[PDB]
Amino acid sequence: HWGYGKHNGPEHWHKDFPIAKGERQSPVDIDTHTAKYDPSLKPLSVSYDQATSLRILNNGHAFNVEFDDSQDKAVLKGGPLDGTYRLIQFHFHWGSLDGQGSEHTVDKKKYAAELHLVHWNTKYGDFGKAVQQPDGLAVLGIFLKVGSAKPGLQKVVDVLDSIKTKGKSADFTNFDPRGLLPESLDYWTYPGSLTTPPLLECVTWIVLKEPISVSSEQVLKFRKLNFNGEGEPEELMVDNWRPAQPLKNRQIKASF
Ligand SMILES: NS(=O)(=O)c1cc([C@@]2(O)NC(=O)c3ccccc32)ccc1Cl
Ligand SMILES: [Hg+2]
Ligand SMILES: [Zn+2]
Repeated sequence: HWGYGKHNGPEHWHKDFPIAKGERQSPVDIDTHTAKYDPSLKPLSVSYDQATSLRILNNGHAFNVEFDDSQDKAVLKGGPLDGTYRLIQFHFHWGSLDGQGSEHTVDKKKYAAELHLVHWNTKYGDFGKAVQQPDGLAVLGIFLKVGSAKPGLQKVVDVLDSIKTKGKSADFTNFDPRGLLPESLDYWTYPGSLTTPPLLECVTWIVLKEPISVSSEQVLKFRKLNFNGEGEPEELMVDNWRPAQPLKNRQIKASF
């Protein structure tokens, strides 16, 4: 099935998922000089105080930190969004080297990694129904650079040992996603898609301008994870990013 290797990677995906060459695919390059400040954007509201994490899962592509979404507890609203979007999970994309790893790029600059916090529109009852809608999802994207350690990431880093291979999960309750955010919520926004198959075009993207910094040894442990399942030959989980896709005269708006 789909992956990131030579034979199952990003430009193989279109065969099972034709929407890969669609009109609103993600990620994209953010050309800072082409992005326009948008006055009609309301303030962005990230409310993660009541967030209820449950478990961490190696799903063979990345690792997901999953949340209880059966009540309004961790919600994104405002900015380009209408209504309320509930946090369901977060995950990262990263590289084999510090000079690559992010999915979005800024004036063609690649960051060492990218975090995705995934939320679904409550008017649709659940995630499965929301991903059938043009405004079903909202993803908050955050860039990672190598420098100083990110304290609020270490609990994730420390548990990666327990989920080294595909299908492994561990209890991961009481994780606070607020410790992953940069200071500024200045962002770019554009309509787009999931960046993994089925690549559904249901996402309002909100990509923060300010990167978070993580330590060399934090990213190194991401790179010790496995794409393979237990008892299989070791395939290091690295370079699990899709490259930038055609903008196709969508407009990228700046909040700033
Ligand atoms: N990379 S991503 O943030 O666009 C994203 C990835 C996923 C996914 O790769 N992570 C999953 O666990 C999953 C399950 C079914 C389909 C797709 C996925 C889900 C939603 C989103 Cl918004
Ligand atoms: Hg959709
Ligand atoms: Zn993602």
